[PDB]
Amino acid sequence: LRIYAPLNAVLAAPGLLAVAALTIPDMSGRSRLALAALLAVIWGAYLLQLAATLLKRRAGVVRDRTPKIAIDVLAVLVPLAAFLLDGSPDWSLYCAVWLLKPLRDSTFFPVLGRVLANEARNLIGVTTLFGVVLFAVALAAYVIERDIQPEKFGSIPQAMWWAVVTLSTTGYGDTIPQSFAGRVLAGAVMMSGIGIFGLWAGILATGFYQEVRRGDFVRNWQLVAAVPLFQKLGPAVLVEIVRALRARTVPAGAVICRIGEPGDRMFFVVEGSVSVATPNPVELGPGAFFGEMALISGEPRSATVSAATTVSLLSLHSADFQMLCSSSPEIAEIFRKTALERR
Amino acid sequence: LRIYAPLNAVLAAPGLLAVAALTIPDMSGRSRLALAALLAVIWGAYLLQLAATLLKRRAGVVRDRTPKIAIDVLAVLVPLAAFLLDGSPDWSLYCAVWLLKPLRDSTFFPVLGRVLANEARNLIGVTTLFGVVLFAVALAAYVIERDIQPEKFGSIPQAMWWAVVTLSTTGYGDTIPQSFAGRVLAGAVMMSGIGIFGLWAGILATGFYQEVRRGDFVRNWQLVAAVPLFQKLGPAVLVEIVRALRARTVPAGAVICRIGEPGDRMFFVVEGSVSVATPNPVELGPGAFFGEMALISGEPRSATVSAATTVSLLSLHSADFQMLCSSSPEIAEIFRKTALERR
Amino acid sequence: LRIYAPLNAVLAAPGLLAVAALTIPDMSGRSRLALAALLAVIWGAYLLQLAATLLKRRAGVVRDRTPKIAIDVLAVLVPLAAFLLDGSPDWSLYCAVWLLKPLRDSTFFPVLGRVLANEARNLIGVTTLFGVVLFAVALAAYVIERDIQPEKFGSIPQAMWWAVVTLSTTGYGDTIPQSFAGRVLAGAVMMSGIGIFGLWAGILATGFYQEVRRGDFVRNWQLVAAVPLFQKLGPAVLVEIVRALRARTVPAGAVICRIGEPGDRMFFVVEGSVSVATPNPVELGPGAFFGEMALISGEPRSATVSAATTVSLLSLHSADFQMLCSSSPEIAEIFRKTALERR
Amino acid sequence: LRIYAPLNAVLAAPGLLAVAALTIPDMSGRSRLALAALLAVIWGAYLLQLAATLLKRRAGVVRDRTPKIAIDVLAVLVPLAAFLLDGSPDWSLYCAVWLLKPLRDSTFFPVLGRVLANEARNLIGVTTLFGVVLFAVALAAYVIERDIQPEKFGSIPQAMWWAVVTLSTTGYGDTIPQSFAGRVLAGAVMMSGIGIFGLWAGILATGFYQEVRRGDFVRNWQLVAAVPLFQKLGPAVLVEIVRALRARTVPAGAVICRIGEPGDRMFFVVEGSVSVATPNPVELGPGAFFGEMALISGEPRSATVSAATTVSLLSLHSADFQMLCSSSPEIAEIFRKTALERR
Ligand SMILES: [K+]
Ligand SMILES: [K+]
Repeated sequence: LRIYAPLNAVLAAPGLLAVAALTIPDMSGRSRLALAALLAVIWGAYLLQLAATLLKRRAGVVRDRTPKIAIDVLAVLVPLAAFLLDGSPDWSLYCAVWLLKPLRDSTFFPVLGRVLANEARNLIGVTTLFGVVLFAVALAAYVIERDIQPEKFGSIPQAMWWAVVTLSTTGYGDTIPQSFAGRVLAGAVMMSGIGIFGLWAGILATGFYQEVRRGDFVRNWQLVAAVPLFQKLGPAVLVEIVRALRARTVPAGAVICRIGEPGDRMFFVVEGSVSVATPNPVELGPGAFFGEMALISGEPRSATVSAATTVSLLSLHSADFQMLCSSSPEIAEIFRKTALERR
Repeated sequence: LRIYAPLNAVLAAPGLLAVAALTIPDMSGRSRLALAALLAVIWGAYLLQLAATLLKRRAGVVRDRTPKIAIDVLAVLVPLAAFLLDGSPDWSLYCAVWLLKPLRDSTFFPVLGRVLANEARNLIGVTTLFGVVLFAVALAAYVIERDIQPEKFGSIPQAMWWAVVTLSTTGYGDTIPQSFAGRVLAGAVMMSGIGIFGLWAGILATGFYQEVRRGDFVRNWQLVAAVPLFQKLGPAVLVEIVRALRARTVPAGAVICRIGEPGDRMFFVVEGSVSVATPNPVELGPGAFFGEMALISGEPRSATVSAATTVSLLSLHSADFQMLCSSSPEIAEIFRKTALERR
Repeated sequence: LRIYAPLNAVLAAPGLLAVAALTIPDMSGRSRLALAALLAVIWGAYLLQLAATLLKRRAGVVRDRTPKIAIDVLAVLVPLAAFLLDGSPDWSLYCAVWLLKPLRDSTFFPVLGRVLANEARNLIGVTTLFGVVLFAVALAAYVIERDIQPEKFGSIPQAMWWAVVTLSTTGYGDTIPQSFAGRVLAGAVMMSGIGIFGLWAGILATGFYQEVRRGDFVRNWQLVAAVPLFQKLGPAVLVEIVRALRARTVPAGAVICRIGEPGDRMFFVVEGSVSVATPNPVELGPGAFFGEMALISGEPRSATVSAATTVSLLSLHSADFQMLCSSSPEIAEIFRKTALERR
Repeated sequence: LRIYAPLNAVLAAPGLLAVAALTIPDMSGRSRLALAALLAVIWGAYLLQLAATLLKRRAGVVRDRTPKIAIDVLAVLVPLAAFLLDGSPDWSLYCAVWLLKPLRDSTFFPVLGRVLANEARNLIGVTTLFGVVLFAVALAAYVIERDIQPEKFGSIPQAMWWAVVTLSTTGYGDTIPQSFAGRVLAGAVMMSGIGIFGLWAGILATGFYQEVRRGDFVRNWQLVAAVPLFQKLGPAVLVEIVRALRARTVPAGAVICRIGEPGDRMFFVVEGSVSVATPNPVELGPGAFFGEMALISGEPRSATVSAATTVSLLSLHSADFQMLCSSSPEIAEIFRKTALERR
């Protein structure tokens, strides 16, 4: 459960959608006027936020903002530009820029700079290769049907379009090769689809792997640091655990694990506190662990564990947990007894 | 060989299909009445099953059912609602809900709960990014062709449809850019398909991996526990073997390994018993192993080994088997001699 | 280079294609008769081969053929059945069965039996789930547009067809949703493609991995056995090398490594012999290794190494080679001196 | 940042594009003449380059070129052939061959020779199976609709085209099965899309993995060698680091890491030198390392580090860095103090 946990992400989305509702031709005066003024108000809310950021050079503990401020700058300045420069009806186009804000929430863009950054001698090379296949296809298609269909295969651009249709396996159905050689050639084109199709995917494979891997220094190094338990484990041991550990922040008054809900892992608390729906309500603070009972005996959730407040939790798999227990029998002993304490 | 192994899975399917046959317009009086009454009978069968579950809070050994009961409840109550409230012909729609039942047999949903559960700060961000890309394309396409085709590109929704067609690589062929800039733009869209296309796939990569991984605590920890052989092996050693071990339940009188069929692995028996088609018919119970002869000597199946009854088997790869043998020479010695025993 | 190495594979192919040339309607008497008679002759050649296999239960080295014989049986009996039963022109359809021969050459079916065999409690579950989504889409699409287009959406199967078109991202262009609800629904359908799309691919990921892995017992256990060099290395060490080692057979008089071609790996000879184009032509037999010079000094191929005859070779990567050298300094010393011998 | 880093790659591309600009039918006298002459000049530039290469058999440090020269030979000779033999307007087709030049800049073709080289006994087998499935569909589709649509399903090649459309999930929309059996069959065809579609992708999975892996002998062995730091680490330790290490060449006067930009890794310098925007400008030569401060304390880039000149850099991830530090506490000590030196 994730309700009110991300206050900033939740509010922006409706504003983003309003841009589309407005952009409809032949709309009545009553709706269009209201919607148009709304963007000005949304723009103003962002404008207010900007002043706080522009004016303020303090963040508290740790933060860095050069690439990020620029995104914010473009987002607010553009709507302003359209409003002032354009007295005309079509300035709503400029309001599209809010699309950029979602870039900020995600892990991938800062990481991508780097994904793109260390593997592009090969990555660009593959895309350039792609341009080549497309061009070759345009040439091959043009030569075969130019006499029969001056209208359809009249020019290279027309043939290239057919390739666009065929190449990504979209196909329109408006243009087809009447001739035998043409269909056989298509058989080769159909096969070339194999190489092309693979391209779309190999790229994401690396970006996503690295993106998850990065959470390891913050969430699995600094975050783990909170749990004193991890101190006895070796550097080599930690990395395996580090890839394994995962993170979320559960909102207050919500339930992390329902009572009796199958429990095949345990949760560690980094920040915030949780409450255990037990004979003796137990509040767990940072560095604490729960649901270990579930692993030691194999039974579901011991108690409904509810995050009293927004709390950051780490989870350990039964496979991983066993590794912890074998490494440190004394620690395993601690979980067994602590578990008794929870129930 | 899987025949009568899953008694519940086999029966539900015909009922599921019948919902579609009924939903055909302009059907004759004779057939439609009969098929319509069938749903009431199937509904009743489920109703009977529900009473057993609702009424009974007892199971056998260990079981947990909160998320699951709700599914069953919705599946039966809805058909009821349609039958009573609606005397009208179109109540067959309500019978669709049986599609929910298949969710229950699979490993994916409870695990998915977790897959979605610990990786969605990034996952949602990706989908949100996607909504944005679709929107940008709608705007871009509309601006270029509005004057030429008021009929086709007259409005954003119309442009958005083209994007739907192009984006997933489906393409209808009823709409196409007539202008040079439009086709060039399509070239970027064609490329943007690369990122989009990857989205569909990255998500499944993690869920499926985790789903197989999960079988490890039950099938590869508790299940292995049955074989006394695994006790010597270290915690570190077990995980590699654990990922490697796989499971099924072979039904009675069926053949697990046809005699002379190639034997490149061995089978371990957790539950049930098996029979070996040899000079001395041998019945193997839980914790027992067979086919080892095949591995020690490299030979095909020693005997037709048939499951006398429904039996749960674990199998070990030749690569993995060697690891077992190297770790414990005495165990390797045992398998060689046991193997003599089987033949 | 692969030319005459696979004699059986080369010959079957032309015959396989001939089935299609014959099937074309309104062909002249002169050509059609000739092609028709050819199948009878090809059938006869296979018939001769069958008698050899049926009559003979001898192999002379080690072999197993129950599942395989059945394929051969069906392939020959069917053409026979059509020839005798049908004096009619359309018996060429029966000749299609030769397509089964290709299954025999490949690694995948015997393995697939097994891939399907230990993972289907989950794989079937996913496919059945897929049927459910398809059905749900048919229902949702039908209800929305039945009044407007009784001709297009008049029935469930008409709607189902649209689903087939949309679902695999094929899209014909003939049918589209005019209504607002329909296009928005399409947005969900567009997203549902994510799950559908990954399905096609997740399955192949497992079979192909396993298929390559399997060559390890034959090629990387028994095959390695030939090289005395591998004897010193530990069971744990061998598996890493075993995944790494790869195999082919290079035909006689051909070049394995053209002289001065880059040499970033070395080759081991299991069967057959090779010749080294050097000051002292050197013939290497089984258990021998070459191109080690290339790794020790980093230089390209030392000499043109050509297989005098059909030879089976294993190759070791530079990363892997270093591991071999670090494990056994004495062995590394041997490769350096042997290398001097080659040059 | 990559600007003037690749001088040869940058210039060739415009020439490649001009081939398409010329090939447009019904163009004016003024433009077509000029563009046509440009190819002759570009051809001449390449001709000039070839003479240097043909004439010169010496490079500098270390090089090889048999397969590569042939590519260059074909590229230059063909345009010449068209120029001399063809006085006619359509000799621009011959200019397409420049597409080959991009093959040279990439990792994949030499590696592909090898990817194709050790795994094609299986890869060809997969494709052959594919050709067969296509044929089976042609036969199946023809038989069902031949009487109803003699014009559409009149012949096998007409049916085969439908298969081309359906199989790659392109679909034109011009041809559809009217009959019930045909649509049901399509459901199986739709599902067969699972296997086919995955084909396009499994191939790239291995080539790409190997392609990145190869950079390890040059970049991660030779690159490792420049840094004296890597000498202490064990052979087993190096491979994990080797896969992890990545490379690029940042051009002169550009910024490697912007000041204050986040610093979650460090950079090692193999060739060239860098300058640190610090109190005491520091120039780092080969074997040197920077950004370690960022890792030791976790803070962003210490100083703007700019490559004074074209410089080749290696980077170490925080997870990997910790491994380095744990293996050699004294080295960790060195980085902490060196880091102080940088700031
Ligand atoms: K399509
Ligand atoms: K189409």
